[PDB]
Amino acid sequence: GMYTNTIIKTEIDEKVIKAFKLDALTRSKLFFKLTTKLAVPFHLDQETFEETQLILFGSIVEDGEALATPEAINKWFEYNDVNPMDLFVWLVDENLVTLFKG
Repeated sequence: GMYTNTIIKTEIDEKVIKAFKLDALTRSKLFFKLTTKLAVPFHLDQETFEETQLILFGSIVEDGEALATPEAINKWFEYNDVNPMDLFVWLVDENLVTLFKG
């Protein structure tokens, strides 16, 4: 009860990776603290950055379901060998930055 049904997708490195999109509320909330507790300082919180990527990497799909637990987020990352930050930068531009464009 945190992700949608609409699927975004992209190509990083070699593999095509697709992930569920976040809810509207669950996007506004993250976008609110990220702008306030990370952005406008330019001190920064640490559990914030840690909380987001644990949700964004949580969206990623496997068996028609989602990689919720870190037990399967890191397992996936070891197999598919995708660079975390690009998969992080993307999921931000698609779930959060979109709110600022509209």
